[PDB]
Amino acid sequence: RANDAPIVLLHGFTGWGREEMFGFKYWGGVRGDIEQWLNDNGYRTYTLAVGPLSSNWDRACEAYAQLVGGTVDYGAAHAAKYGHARFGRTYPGLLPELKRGGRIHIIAHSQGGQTARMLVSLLENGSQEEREYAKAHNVSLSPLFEGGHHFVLSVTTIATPHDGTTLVNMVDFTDRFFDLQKAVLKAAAVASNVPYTSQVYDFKLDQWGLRRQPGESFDQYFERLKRSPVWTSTDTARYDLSVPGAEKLNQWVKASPNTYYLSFTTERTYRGALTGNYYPELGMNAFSAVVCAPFLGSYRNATLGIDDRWLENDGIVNAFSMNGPKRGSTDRIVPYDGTIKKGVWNDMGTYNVDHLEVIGVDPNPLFDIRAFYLRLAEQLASLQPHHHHHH
Ligand SMILES: [Ca+2]
Ligand SMILES: [Zn+2]
Repeated sequence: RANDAPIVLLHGFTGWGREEMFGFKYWGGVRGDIEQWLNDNGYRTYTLAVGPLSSNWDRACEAYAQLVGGTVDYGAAHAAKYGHARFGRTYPGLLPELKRGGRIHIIAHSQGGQTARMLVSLLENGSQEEREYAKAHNVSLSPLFEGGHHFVLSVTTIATPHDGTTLVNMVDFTDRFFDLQKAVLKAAAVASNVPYTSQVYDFKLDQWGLRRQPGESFDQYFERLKRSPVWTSTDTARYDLSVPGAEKLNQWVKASPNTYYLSFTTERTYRGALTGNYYPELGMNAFSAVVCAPFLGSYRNATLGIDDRWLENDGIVNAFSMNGPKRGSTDRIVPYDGTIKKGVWNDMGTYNVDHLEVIGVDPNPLFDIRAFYLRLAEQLASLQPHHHHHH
């Protein structure tokens, strides 16, 4: 054990806190409690809960406050640009040890990988636009926009759309994306057509002033959100998920030299000989197989620059986008050679598991989910702080 840094878990465009969904864990799902497994095995682990539909920016600012403590500061420039609130939620802070000198391992799934990368980028370099807007308007500035923070020892991404996902290119993506949200609710044994008085799934849309109202089901609430700024704006997950939006993110969110990066690619498809398309394997979650996989595995776009390397997928995200950011990115990606390197993406390999199977939300008995994360946890613990040249 070369380091003692705690592990922090980060969801994507779906995800909730440990107390949400009647205890049903995002990290573990039907398989159990991943955070508990790691803690029980001697790996200190925590779980972050941010806005699933929110932008990676807004998610980064939420994560920062959720880590060190305080009220979420979205930045005056950003808030003015997108028309949402500058200040959001207040958090007690999961790890006050960060401000006294500590580090963390961030393990991220799906869109979470974008959020971790951005969080690292803002912590290290801040936002120049935020700093200049502050001096020019005489408004205050969050420390997150100053740079100089070294909170993150490593970032691991699992099934992450670093170059985006072609899923957003479906003609009925708006209806199907929220059908996916209802599918995840279903997996937690939560009905989507029921007006729960208890809030089960908090989307944390405080900055937009959006929330589920009394007498309103998730079906009705989703219909509102589609017409809401968290779906029709660019300050959204919807945009960051897209190939053009992800490329834009890559152009300013770069790999820190002081931080280790690991990527895990997922796949759950087979190649059709005559078409060259990719089709959902036996076992893939019912939703992705029926609705999403056929599009992901057959859709091509010359203009957008999508050829047949993008067709292999895990039901939600294209596998070609997973090893690390490439579209509009200067980051390097190397295949794992037994040694883990700093400031570069370590391609840990491709795993035959779908997008929801890998976090246990969808079942897969042939997949030892407990071993996967325990093996990952010891790898992060083995990470040397300092490195030094040798033959
Ligand atoms: Ca399955
Ligand atoms: Zn925003």
